[PDB]
Amino acid sequence: KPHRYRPGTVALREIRRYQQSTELLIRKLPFQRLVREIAQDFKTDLRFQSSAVMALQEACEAYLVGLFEDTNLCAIHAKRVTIMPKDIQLARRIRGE
Amino acid sequence: PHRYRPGTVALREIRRYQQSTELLIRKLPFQRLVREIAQDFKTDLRFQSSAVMALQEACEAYLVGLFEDTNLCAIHAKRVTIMPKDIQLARRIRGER
Amino acid sequence: RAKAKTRSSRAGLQFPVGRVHRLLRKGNYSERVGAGAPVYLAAVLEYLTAEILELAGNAARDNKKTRIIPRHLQLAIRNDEELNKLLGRVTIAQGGVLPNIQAVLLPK
Amino acid sequence: TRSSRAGLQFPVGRVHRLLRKGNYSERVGAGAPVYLAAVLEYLTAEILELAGNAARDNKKTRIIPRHLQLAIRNDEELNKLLGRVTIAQGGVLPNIQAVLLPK
Amino acid sequence: KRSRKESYSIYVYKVLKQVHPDTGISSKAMGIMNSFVNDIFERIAGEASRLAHYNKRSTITSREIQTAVRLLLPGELAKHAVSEGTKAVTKYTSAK
Amino acid sequence: RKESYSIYVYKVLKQVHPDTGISSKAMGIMNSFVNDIFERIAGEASRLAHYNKRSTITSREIQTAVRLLLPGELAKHAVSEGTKAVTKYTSA
Amino acid sequence: RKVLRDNIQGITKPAIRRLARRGGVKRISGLIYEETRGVLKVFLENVIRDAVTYTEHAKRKTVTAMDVVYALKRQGRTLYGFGG
Amino acid sequence: NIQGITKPAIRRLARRGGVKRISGLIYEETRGVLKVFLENVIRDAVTYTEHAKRKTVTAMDVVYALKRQGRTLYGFGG
DNA sequence: ATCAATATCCACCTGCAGATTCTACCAAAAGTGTATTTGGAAACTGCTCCATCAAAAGGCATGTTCAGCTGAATTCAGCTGAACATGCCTTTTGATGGAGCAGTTTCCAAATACACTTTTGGTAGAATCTGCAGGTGGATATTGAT
DNA sequence: ATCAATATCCACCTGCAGATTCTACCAAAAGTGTATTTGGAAACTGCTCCATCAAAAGGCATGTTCAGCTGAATTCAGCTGAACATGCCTTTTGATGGAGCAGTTTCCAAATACACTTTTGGTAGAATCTGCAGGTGGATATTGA
Ligand SMILES: [Cl-]
Ligand SMILES: [Cl-]
Ligand SMILES: [Cl-]
Ligand SMILES: [Cl-]
Ligand SMILES: [Mn+2]
Ligand SMILES: [Mn+2]
Ligand SMILES: [Mn+2]
Ligand SMILES: [Mn+2]
Ligand SMILES: [Mn+2]
Ligand SMILES: [Mn+2]
Ligand SMILES: [Mn+2]
Ligand SMILES: [Mn+2]
Ligand SMILES: [Mn+2]
Ligand SMILES: [Mn+2]
Ligand SMILES: [Mn+2]
Repeated sequence: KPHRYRPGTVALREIRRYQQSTELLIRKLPFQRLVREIAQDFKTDLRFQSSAVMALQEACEAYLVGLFEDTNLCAIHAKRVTIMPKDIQLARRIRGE
Repeated sequence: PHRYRPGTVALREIRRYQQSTELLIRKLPFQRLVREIAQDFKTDLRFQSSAVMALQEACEAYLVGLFEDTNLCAIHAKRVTIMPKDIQLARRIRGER
Repeated sequence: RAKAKTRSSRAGLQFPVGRVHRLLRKGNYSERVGAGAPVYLAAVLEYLTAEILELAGNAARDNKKTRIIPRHLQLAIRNDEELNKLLGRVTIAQGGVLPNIQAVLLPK
Repeated sequence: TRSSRAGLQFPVGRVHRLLRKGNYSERVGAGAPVYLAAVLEYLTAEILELAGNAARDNKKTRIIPRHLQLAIRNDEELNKLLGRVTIAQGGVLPNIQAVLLPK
Repeated sequence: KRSRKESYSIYVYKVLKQVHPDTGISSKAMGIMNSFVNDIFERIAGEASRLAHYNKRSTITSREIQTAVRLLLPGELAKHAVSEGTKAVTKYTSAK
Repeated sequence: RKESYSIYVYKVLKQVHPDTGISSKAMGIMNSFVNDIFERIAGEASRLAHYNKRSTITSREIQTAVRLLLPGELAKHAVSEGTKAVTKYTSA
Repeated sequence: RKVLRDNIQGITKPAIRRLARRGGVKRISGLIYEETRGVLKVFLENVIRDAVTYTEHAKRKTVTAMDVVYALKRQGRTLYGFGG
Repeated sequence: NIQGITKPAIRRLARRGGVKRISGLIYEETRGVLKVFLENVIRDAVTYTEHAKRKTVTAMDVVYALKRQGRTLYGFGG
């Protein structure tokens, strides 16, 4: 009237949503171009198998999702609920990266 | 009567201990501990003078390296005092838990 | 030559005792290969896939599906303390993650 | 010998016998024991060149394990190649987080 | 122009019917399984290789695969695998 | 007995610091080093040949193995030192 | 064909946020989206470099999913589902 | 026995680790981590000992256990 | 920073002890020159796969407005962990003895690698078969203004 | 402690994309007979490893006395969700042209396999330095004032 959900409610809706699914959260075409950009910047006239670009997105999204989990722990240990660059660098550092 | 502010001695110890390489655990107490832990896997085992030291060596590098990270977390939590939470946070992001 | 039983049958296994015996010699793991290694190694391979499929198949049950899929394989892996330890560094394509939120994050 | 021919101080021959015997492939090229030998020698000189510096830096002529530790840890590139390696009696590089300093 | 490339699918599916008779397996899921099997087969033989080598022993026996498995697999998982292998081996020597 | 690259490290030592000396404990660090690198490189060349169906490890492998393991700049010098080592060899 | 540049900005704010969700993240500071692309760039950079190193060595022009699988394995970041 | 690893020894370690102030619960928290570490490594080492049919654990068993536990040790053979 | 009194810490020798570096000689490689053997680099070529392209729909990325409630700045005080002077029992030394036990080695029977021949279990495709994905529709179950 | 606006639920549908069931051919297990080879069973055997004895001198365990830090309260400025409107860029479809794998055959250049004969790297045993561990003396870094 106009009805509106409160800050955090929808976020939690999405967390619960994406944890029950397993589809790639990053858009395809946009990701293929990034793969081609970087590769091409190491060697040229390179072709990519359909599934090669896919074996990368799977690994990439599985890395970040897993990194955001660690990052979350650091924020929560910082008595916060909002993740920040600060936490990613601490996770990666502890991770030995 | 002369006294030092709490922390002053600490830093002195930190600096001293980052210059030396000697093993920081008493040999015997440790060699006694090793024989025990290992005693529950096989019986009456002998130990090379070098096997016991290999462990002590590897072991002390694990804790030192683990206190390093633990400290980053304590500091990340805007504290200066490490606590089990920090050791717990570190070992987890590391994948050991 | 009379009847020729397969080494797997002689072993009582479903996995290929012959194929494995072969994958070994051409893998360059050592110069020679005892006849009981491919057998013993095929026996462990089968037991493990049997353990994983059992939980996976249970995963599929707990969700009205009758065909295992990646997501099911993952739920089994991340829920069995054991497999999870055995494959903590393995990432399963199309598997997703275990539903789990930190408490501090839920509302009052 | 093959090493004097290759011009290396490292046992090309011995390296060859180790490759063939450590189950790595059925055959082994003639140059591989030479190449790998050269590669093992380069990285060796590099570390020693740095550990030697580190000893001198400390007013010493004999390189101990501590010198190999300071030599490696203080090099971004050897560090990256040995990050998962621990040098016995190496100790750690001196480093104290700012916040921990007085005043 | 053959091209044929092996796979463990035939054996996974057999074992599947044994545990869950009423259940089928999607292709992508069988894909994960093969990877899983080659993975472990690699971990175990690799360890085996290393073990036989550490002992100036030129052969990988049922005794190697057995240690490889104890070093590789944790607790129960290991205790059962070790049984299945022994059982399978003695059954094979009995020429059974 | 118990052979070790020990004697060669000393030689190489002398070329860079002919005035310096090394400790028995430091010498052990240098062998564990050579063996490690030796394993990781031998290892990848082993794998490389297997992915491609080849049955012989050759300088080609050893070099791609080096590329894959040694950090950026360190890898180059090594690729060099290694390509040189073979040239001088094949020639005479 | 056409010059490829700035494709990292292709990994949009929406997409990343989504990944944090799966990762169980509730609130995201404004600075995290860019620190993410950074991390993401390095990750791909390292995996591709090795994938490609495996291609150049096999004398190919086409990077295979096997190249990528072998590259991830080296990174101690193993993948299942493309092994074949 | 694990109580053999003294408080000051743990303090000394953390010092090398750059730790200024230590909470009182760290000590018992450290010993468990210490034990789990040693249980994991010894179990692997003794599995090589037992495999090589010997009654003595050698630095080489420790070195191989550590190598495969991802704790490569330079200085005792390999 | 001042003025002073602790302790701490940095330096320039000093002098043995203990690792080290340098000798003196022997098996186990490492080299050689033959004698095949064969792995995999060319030389096309069949033919999957990939890079392009056009096209119409609409599923999402983009910006912007609003303001809830989160992160960061402050003030505070109970009380936890540091700095110490104290007192002692247990870890560090260290020759010595005694002997378990890694190695060494020596055979030899069981266990394997070879080789040349068959003999089927698999795999690449036709063919038939059916979970369930994507659509609806209630009916519940969850939020949040009041 | 309601009620209204959504979001979630989960039971029913229905043929399509994606299985799983035959079907056909070999690539590769399984078959026998040889020609080494492995690596255990007894014997020993020097050599590291426990166990002793037994003290000395530390360190480690204790009990005080605060200096400081950590964690609890309070605020509030404004960063960062939730919602909404607009419309762009990805999706999904359906071929197409070769770019470049994967395959099939030829042929050395190069590797393995023996046999025979240099050399070298590894032992023990001398044969000596590099520094540790300790003294003084002298500025320093600290904490009270
Ligand atoms: Cl930040
Ligand atoms: Cl805590
Ligand atoms: Cl070669
Ligand atoms: Cl066997
Ligand atoms: Mn069942
Ligand atoms: Mn051939
Ligand atoms: Mn406001
Ligand atoms: Mn707050
Ligand atoms: Mn005896
Ligand atoms: Mn058949
Ligand atoms: Mn549905
Ligand atoms: Mn007070
Ligand atoms: Mn062409
Ligand atoms: Mn000599
Ligand atoms: Mn001194």
